[PDB]
Amino acid sequence: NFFDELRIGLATAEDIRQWSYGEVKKPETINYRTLKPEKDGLFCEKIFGPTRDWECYCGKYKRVRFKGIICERCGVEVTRAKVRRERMGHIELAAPVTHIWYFKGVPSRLGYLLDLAPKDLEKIIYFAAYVITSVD
Amino acid sequence: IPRPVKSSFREGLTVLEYFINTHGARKGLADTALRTADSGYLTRRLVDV
Amino acid sequence: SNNSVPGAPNRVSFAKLREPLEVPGLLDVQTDSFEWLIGSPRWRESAAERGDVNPVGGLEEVLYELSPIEDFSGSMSLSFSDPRFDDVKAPVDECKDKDMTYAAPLFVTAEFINNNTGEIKSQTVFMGDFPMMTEKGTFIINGTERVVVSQLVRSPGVYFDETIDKSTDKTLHSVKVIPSRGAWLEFDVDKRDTVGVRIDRKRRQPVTVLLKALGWTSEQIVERFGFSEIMRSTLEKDNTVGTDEALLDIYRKLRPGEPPTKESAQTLLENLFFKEKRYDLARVGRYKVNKKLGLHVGEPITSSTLTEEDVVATIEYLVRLHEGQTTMTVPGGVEVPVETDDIDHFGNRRLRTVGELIQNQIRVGMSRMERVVRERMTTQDVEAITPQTLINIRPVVAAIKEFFGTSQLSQFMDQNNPLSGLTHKRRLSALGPGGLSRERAGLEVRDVHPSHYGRMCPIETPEGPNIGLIGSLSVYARVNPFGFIETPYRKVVDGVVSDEIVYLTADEEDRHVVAQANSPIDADGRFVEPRVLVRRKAGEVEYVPSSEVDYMDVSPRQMVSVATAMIPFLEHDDANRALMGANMQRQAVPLVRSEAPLVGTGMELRAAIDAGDVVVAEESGVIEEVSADYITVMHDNGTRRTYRMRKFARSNHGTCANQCPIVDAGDRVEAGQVIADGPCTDDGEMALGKNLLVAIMPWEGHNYEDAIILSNRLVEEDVLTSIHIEEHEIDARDTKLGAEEITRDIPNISDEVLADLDERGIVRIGAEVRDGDILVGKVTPKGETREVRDTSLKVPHGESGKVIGIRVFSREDEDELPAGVNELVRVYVAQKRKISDGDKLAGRHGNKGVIGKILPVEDMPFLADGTPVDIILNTHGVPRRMNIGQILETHLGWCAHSGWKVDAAKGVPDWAARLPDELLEAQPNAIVSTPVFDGAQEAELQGLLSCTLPNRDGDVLVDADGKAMLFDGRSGEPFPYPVTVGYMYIMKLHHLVDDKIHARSTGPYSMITQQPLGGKAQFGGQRFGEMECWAMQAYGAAYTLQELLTIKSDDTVGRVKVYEAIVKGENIPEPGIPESFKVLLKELQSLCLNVEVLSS
Amino acid sequence: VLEEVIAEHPVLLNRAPTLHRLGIQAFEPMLVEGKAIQLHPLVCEAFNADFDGDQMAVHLPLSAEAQAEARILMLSSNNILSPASGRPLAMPRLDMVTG
Amino acid sequence: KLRALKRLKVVAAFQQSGNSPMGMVLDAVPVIPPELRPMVQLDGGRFATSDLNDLYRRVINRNNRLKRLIDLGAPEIIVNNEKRMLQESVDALFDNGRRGRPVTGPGNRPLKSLSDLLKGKQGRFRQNLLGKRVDYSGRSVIVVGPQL
Amino acid sequence: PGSLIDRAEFEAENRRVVAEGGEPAAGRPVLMGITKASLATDSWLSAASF
DNA sequence: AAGTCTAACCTATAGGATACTTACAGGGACACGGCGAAT
RNA sequence: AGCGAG
DNA sequence: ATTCGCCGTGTCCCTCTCGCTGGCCTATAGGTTAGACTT
Ligand SMILES: [Zn+2]
Repeated sequence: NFFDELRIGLATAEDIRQWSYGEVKKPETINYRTLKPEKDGLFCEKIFGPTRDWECYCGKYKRVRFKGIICERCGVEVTRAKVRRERMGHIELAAPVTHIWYFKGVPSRLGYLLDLAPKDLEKIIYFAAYVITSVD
Repeated sequence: IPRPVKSSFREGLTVLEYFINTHGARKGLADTALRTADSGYLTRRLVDV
Repeated sequence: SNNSVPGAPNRVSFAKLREPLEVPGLLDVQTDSFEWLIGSPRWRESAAERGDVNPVGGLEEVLYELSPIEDFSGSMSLSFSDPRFDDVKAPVDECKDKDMTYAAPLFVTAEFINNNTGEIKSQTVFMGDFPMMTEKGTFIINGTERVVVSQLVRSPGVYFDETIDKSTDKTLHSVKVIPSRGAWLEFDVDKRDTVGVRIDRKRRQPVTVLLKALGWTSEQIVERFGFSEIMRSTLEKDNTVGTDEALLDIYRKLRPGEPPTKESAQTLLENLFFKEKRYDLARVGRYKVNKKLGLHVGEPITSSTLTEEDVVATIEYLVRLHEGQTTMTVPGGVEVPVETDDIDHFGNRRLRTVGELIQNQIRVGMSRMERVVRERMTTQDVEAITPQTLINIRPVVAAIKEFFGTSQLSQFMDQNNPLSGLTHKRRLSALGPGGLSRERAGLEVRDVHPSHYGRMCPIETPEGPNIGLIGSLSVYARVNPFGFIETPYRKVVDGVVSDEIVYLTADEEDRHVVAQANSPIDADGRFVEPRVLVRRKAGEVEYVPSSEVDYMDVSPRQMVSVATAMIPFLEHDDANRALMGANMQRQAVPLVRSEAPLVGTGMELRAAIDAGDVVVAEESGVIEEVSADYITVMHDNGTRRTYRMRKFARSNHGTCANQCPIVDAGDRVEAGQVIADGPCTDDGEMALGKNLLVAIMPWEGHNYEDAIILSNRLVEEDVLTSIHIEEHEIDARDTKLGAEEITRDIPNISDEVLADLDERGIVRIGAEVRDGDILVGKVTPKGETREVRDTSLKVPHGESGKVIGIRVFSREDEDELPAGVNELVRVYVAQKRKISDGDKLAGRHGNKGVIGKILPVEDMPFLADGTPVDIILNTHGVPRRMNIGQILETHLGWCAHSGWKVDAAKGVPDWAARLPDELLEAQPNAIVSTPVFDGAQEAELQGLLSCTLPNRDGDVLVDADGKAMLFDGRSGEPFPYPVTVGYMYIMKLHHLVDDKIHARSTGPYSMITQQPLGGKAQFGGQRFGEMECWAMQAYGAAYTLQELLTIKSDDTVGRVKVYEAIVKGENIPEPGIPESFKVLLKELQSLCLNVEVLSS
Repeated sequence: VLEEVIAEHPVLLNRAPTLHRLGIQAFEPMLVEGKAIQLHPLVCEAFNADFDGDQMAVHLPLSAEAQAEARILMLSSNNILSPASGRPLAMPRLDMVTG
Repeated sequence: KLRALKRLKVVAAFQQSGNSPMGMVLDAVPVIPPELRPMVQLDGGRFATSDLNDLYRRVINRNNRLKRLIDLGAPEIIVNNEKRMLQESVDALFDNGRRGRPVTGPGNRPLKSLSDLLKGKQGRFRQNLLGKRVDYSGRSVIVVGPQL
Repeated sequence: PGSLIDRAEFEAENRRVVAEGGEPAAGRPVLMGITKASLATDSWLSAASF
């Protein structure tokens, strides 16, 4: 244990995709019958990790000797079952979205930074009025 | 209550006097219940400061 | 007295006065209300006796209100009528056993009518399996037993409240109109002379806009009111002209974004308030507003919704209240005083009982029904539809299914007594859906409003976070059809207390002047003392001339519930100790003897009989056959009846429910006689505990700070002992890998552990079981990695006892089971739990305490003739607790145990003058009664104690002071001063240590965070919360705190390593980083807050 | 063997609410029959406990540092004075005062 | 002056430090790992997940629909509607009840969002960090031990 | 001007700014409430958990 | 026994043409905004 | 939803 | 009409701890997957 600082700060999208071990695409959690997480779903093993220690989706890898190797057909890294607790996912938004806290929390930090007002910001962001990015 | 109670608990209260005493008993209990929480919160704030 | 019970024991009473009215059918509040819902013929007869003009039950009401359904076109209609109920599908016991819900099919005549051509379509439609109230007032849902607790709510109506504003020190009056499922509406009078019209809580409006919206011209308003300055000021300052303009403003305010238009405005106003679709202040509400304003004479009420005359009546009443008139004479209506009603007063707080609750659930279900059918009529073509097609039961039944299960009032029946079951009924729960909550419940709503006298129990309320929110009905209290709580009263007419028991509500009781229950009636109905204690309108207590009095209470103890009414010498206990004692009388566990109390009140009998435990003779007859299982009685005319007895049936809280017959083959049983004892009954009387010989000395400190010492005799003789029955169930299911099957063929295991199991793999009936033993062997399809692993039901840790009974359900038996369940097994294990040190005991005065030590019989104080004291109580808990009632209790108890004889050598002693005959003498162990608020006076008790018959020899152990000479059993020399000895009734409370003790060393862990679980049902730990952590920080103990928060609970790697170190004996390693901190870090990161760590 | 591995092994007794510093106190445990934690009456005022159904929690300090903390810092006999104002708490009270 | 002081605080927070404000508007949203977002069968093998799955699923649904819509090419009205939906859904995900209406699952119960796991008692901080259940522990009722 | 700062760092800043161009900031004691004192701390973990 | 060798099953995609057009407490505190004198 | 200790 | 100084009203986070009990309809191409013989 070597702790000295917790420097919290704004996380840019670059950092968000930096943490992510993969990218969940579809909203598929678990198969209907075999009870297995889907591929590219909210639980996909390749993204977060194997749900069983020393296994993979297709299961051709079961021994411990080849630890730290990701399979071919299913592409699951052979690691501990507990590694899912740590590896984090991410999702790419088609259009940008505003963090609720900075927008709505009183006083509106976004509005104060941009000199705008709370109801005005509510109007622009939620598609109720237009705003001019710039003009020459 | 300006009656007020004149019968000792040894001598035995009559009905209305008991009904009158009930007000004080119940309000004491409710006040204790709420004041315990108020005291707990004050203690937390003092400990954090 | 007589007791009017064909088999009650001749329990003598100290009552100095007669009871004009016997106690009602204490379960009346439940049975009568539910029968009103059903519309049973007995309810019809009662209504004919009490309102024959409008006999109509709850279901008929909801059907009539719903019917006739009409589509927007109106070319066709639907209607309902004639709600009929079939016989109950299965008998009560059967449904309780086989998980069936005791219910009756409900059928209704549905009629679909075509208006464009003229047709009818009559059908008998099945509207679900309506649950049915059993004979004891308890519903049976899914086998379990449940009780619908009566709710308390604020009656819909009109409320004028006055408040003093500190800004300028002025009193403003505001009205509030509460409909039932309507739209809120308020009139306010602020600092200025502006009359508010806040509608749907919106930003205030003037008055003139509304009046003009209702068609009242400015001339009409001015001429109707030529005196009130405030309202002419409002008219001038309304700055609005025109009914059309007023409607425009109202529409713009109430409908932002909508292009206003006058026809839409008027229609919207009428729909919102006046049309009977969204504003339906119920018949109670219309009654209330009519009384408050006196609009109509006491005619039958059918215009439930509001009216223009009503709102203008409210406006004029409010303004005149601001002016301060004494009374208002509304146009074309009865005059009434101008008064401000108070919300807590019971004249405006109604009792929404079981009938109304289920009625509301049916109403909402039927409303959704109406919605879906109205949707259906558009899609379906005309002439191609039949009432069967129109009706889809899914809403209604769902509501019922969703109400009985998963609701705040369909409370799980609590019965570890009969008294707990009884008192769970007659319970007024101020909290629940549509009612207030704990967060919003301030000190004002929880007090005892002086109108509670007789309509609620001022003493009996819970101690937890519910003080005053959950009361109980008084003994004599009755429920008006409107939901108000009536109380009986005797009408005195110029100094002659008469015998017409007239039931008054809160408001009527406030109107008249009511005298106390105990007063010097001179054997003829006239008073002796010139002035008596008397209640007035607002609960004030004073003296009033005797001739003025017009009402007197039926009897004292009219203001106590069933539970509190059994506390002897209640008139000497401070209200808090009486509250606690009345609470814990509902907790006493049923023993195996249940001796009748040696001192009690008149309620020990009726309560028991009303609790329904004791089998009661349905009709008078002659006994033929008596057996423990059942009793067969010859009826007086040829026929016979057999009553089957429930032996060792589990109670809802794990206590036994034995019933024992108390009649022989030759006895003649009268109608209504008590035939068999219940769990806690003794020849009919309520026997919650035992009479134990108590001393009130502080004995060697073992009874220090409320602790109680017991003789080992109570263990040897088995005076205190309960039979706690448990219920363990396992089911074998079908999985993908195979089908579960219970059998002896368990995976690898020694033959020493299959001895108990029978050929079925379940434990043989009667075989003792202990912690770690197998009850039902079970092997779970192992599949891929024996074809089965091990999953047998093992009795949890700390349990033991004999196997009462085994119930089996099998798919091959075509029995109902959940899908995929091949089999289900229920095992009953019952333990005869003795009295153990640490367990809680308590009397009927909240003199609670644990059993600090169970001394051997020898080394306990004994009286002159070697009678050991069976219990000792600390003396430093009588005075300060202000519950000396228990001392008088034990004094009278000694007098009852020894027996007395007043010597009439010279007439009768003066102190015994008021004493009735049959009390001047009494044999030893002669049970007596001291009613609640009138009873054994101090002088009478002293005189009784002065002459007690010697027990065996010419030796009176107890002097006239009630104190004896106790011989120290530990050393031998007598205690240098006397001791207060007597016979006190105490009961075993259901807080037994064997259910409390718990330890954990390594048990299950949660999965979101790896901290230990919490709870005795699991292993769990003990929450080392925040205040404890502050204590540890204060001590400066850092390592102990660190290991209490890191390795003991959270460090996923730390736990195994420290356990290994302890077992192998190495040093305990250094703690790591809590996992829950890692989870916090990950959550913060998943919140797009880049929370990073570094040490460099 | 149990009676031997328990000697000189303190345990922390706690009573919720832990209003003040004395709510947690380390005692030497001794084996007792029955099912209830025997508590020395003197410490009652420290815990504010009254034997009328009160429940109390036992925690086990494991590490040698923790056992030292229990024996020295938090032992019952080392804490006779209230941290509030120095008024003693483990003094004769109630029954003992009358005696 | 006061408004200037407040806005100066807000802006100088970014200015003095190296943290630029561009990180306030999100192009990619992170997904808390699965075990902090359980999906486990229980009782009769009935799976019983948490509420975050519904919120994440709603965000994903809105996102996929929006991507498709942009690809096909739709009038600005519908794409604006989908963007608004995604916005309010990300708001509910990050903080339910903070804006619009509390997204209520079955039973009209507001679904727990990631923020909810912080606020109040039930949040992480006051419940599982400043006080935790512990092993090697027990409890029982107490009795006076005067021979002690 | 008007932002609350602890006394020690206030004096340290005054001493530092006195060197290399003297513009000594002149402050005034303020009596905060306990809750605000808890929030206006140098650590965001305690304030976050409070 | 995996390695082929054989033979199914299951599911993302897509496709059918009367008509039908706007849902369903309380308290303290701060920030966003009424009312009045001055330039 | 009910309850025990303060 | 803007400035500055007052009031006034609306919307939101917080008020003890620890236990226990129970409760629609197909059509089709491509992916996927069951079973079986073998040296
Ligand atoms: Zn693989």
